[PDB]
Amino acid sequence: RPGGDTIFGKIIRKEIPAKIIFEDDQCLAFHDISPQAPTHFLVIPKKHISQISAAEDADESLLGHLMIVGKKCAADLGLKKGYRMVVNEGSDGGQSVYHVHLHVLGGRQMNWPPG
Amino acid sequence: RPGGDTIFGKIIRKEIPAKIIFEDDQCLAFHDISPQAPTHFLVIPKKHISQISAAEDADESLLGHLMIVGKKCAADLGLKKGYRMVVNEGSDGGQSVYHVHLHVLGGRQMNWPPG
Ligand SMILES: OC[C@H]1O[C@@H](O)[C@H](O)[C@@H]1O
Ligand SMILES: OC[C@H]1O[C@@H](O)[C@H](O)[C@@H]1O
Repeated sequence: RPGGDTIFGKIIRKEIPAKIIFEDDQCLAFHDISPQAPTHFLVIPKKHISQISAAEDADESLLGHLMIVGKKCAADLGLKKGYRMVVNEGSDGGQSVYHVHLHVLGGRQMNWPPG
Repeated sequence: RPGGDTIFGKIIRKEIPAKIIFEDDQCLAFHDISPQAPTHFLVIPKKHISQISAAEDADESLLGHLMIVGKKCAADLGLKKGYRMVVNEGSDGGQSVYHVHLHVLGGRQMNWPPG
């Protein structure tokens, strides 16, 4: 609209406040309001891609860019002992917002299975 | 060596067998020998990147490519109700092999937290 019609679109357009960590021309990172670890933030693309299953071949760089920004923000937030990155797709994956988002969690030992 | 010096390097060079799903000029996907869901496979880059924290800006496309291949393989393996993609970094993240790898799990309801 630009930014999509989900709550993420409101965050991107600054219609509703968020604890934004970093922002560039392609994405934005902000803290998850329901953290599952001491540090839990999300990196979302400004381009609205509803689900990872709908991403096209041309979205390759953009998707890779979310992971680069994620590792940079994780280092900046002091997650030197490690972290886990997660992308949820659909019902079975637990996707709650239909705008592609990358979860980054750390600050504690992450267990296995990953859910 | 090419392909790295971890077991992944042996798989890439076909020195040890694996249940390979797909392979292109940049990556390879194969089933995880210790599945945590009905469908659990990995997509690994042929270029040896030890950890996601060490990936450079130029590895952006390659990292994005692992996710595109992942969603394509997930659809091909019949994971139409969803899945979860996971990248583990370091001790806290549970990274067991020092070669960047993307986990794709589905075929069951994935829970939250993701570990
Ligand atoms: O799945 C989207 C995520 O965004 C956050 O706003 C929620 O807590 C959820 O974890
Ligand atoms: O972390 C690397 C993964 O590769 C598989 O070989 C192991 O079971 C493990 O889950």
